[PDB]
Amino acid sequence: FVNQHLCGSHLVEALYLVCGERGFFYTPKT
Amino acid sequence: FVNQHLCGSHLVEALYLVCGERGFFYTPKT
Amino acid sequence: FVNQHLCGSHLVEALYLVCGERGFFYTPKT
Amino acid sequence: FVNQHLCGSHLVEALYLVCGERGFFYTPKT
Amino acid sequence: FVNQHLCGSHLVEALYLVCGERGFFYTPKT
Amino acid sequence: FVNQHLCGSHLVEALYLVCGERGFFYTPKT
Amino acid sequence: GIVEQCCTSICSLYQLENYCN
Amino acid sequence: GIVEQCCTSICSLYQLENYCN
Amino acid sequence: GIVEQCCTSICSLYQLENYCN
Amino acid sequence: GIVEQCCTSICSLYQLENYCN
Amino acid sequence: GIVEQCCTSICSLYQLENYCN
Amino acid sequence: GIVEQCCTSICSLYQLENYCN
Ligand SMILES: [Cl-]
Ligand SMILES: [Cl-]
Ligand SMILES: [Zn+2]
Ligand SMILES: [Zn+2]
Repeated sequence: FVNQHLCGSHLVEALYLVCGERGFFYTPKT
Repeated sequence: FVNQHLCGSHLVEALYLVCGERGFFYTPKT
Repeated sequence: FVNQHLCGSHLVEALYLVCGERGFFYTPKT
Repeated sequence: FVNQHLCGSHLVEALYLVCGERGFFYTPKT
Repeated sequence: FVNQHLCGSHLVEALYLVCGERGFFYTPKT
Repeated sequence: FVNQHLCGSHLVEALYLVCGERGFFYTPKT
Repeated sequence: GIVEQCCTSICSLYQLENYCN
Repeated sequence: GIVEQCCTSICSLYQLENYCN
Repeated sequence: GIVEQCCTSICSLYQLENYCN
Repeated sequence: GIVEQCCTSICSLYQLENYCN
Repeated sequence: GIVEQCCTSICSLYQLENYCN
Repeated sequence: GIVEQCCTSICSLYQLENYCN
């Protein structure tokens, strides 16, 4: 695999990809 | 706004647009 | 809801989301 | 170019790429 | 990582995220 | 049709669109 | 839940807003 | 219309171009 | 227009409804 | 192939990695 | 947080798993 | 390559067909 800049909707698309059924949180304020 | 029919990654895109800087949690069933 | 920068394909994705069955126009020249 | 099978938001993405700076109108049935 | 159910353009998005700067080849059947 | 900047996942989405069943290669190193 | 509802039936942006942090 | 045709059957980029402004 | 309102500047989902038919 | 497998059944990111250059 | 790690800086797919539930 | 032609510079849909198999 690789390391890249993932921002905005692309970041959440990647989380969906990687987490799937486990679910995830997207918390940009931190 | 209109009602939505959203599967897979399209749900995550919609949550991203709705929540913005607040972020969100994605929690599918089992 | 929130206010964010929405550009290009992401802008048209947001219009689709918000307008749906009503349809929309994307007219960047204005 | 090849023929396309496009539903939902994927149609709007295709229109965006085809029309570019001209923009476009999205008009679904009823 | 979780197993994936990916059709159409969603497969190409996943390949993009997996391969990064290496790039990839997309080769559907017939 | 038109000429535009197509980068990253958006570039591969456009290749999918244009090539479809023929398949394609995305080789950013060149 | 919301993930299943939006896909098997329909859902509103107002329902989606409940999943924001 | 075009939105239904592309989804239920198939459509070309040339057909899509008719919806540009 | 929409690009100036929503990309260059920022806009709400309600503002985006200005461009629905 | 991989394009059909991921869509008709399921596939892993590890299987996808085989299609990188 | 995630934006600093993955957008501002760069992160791997493994790092992204830090944000799964 | 493709990034230089289509991202850094600009390219047409016809140019993109250069990268089909
Ligand atoms: Cl972008
Ligand atoms: Cl889909
Ligand atoms: Zn983007
Ligand atoms: Zn889709």
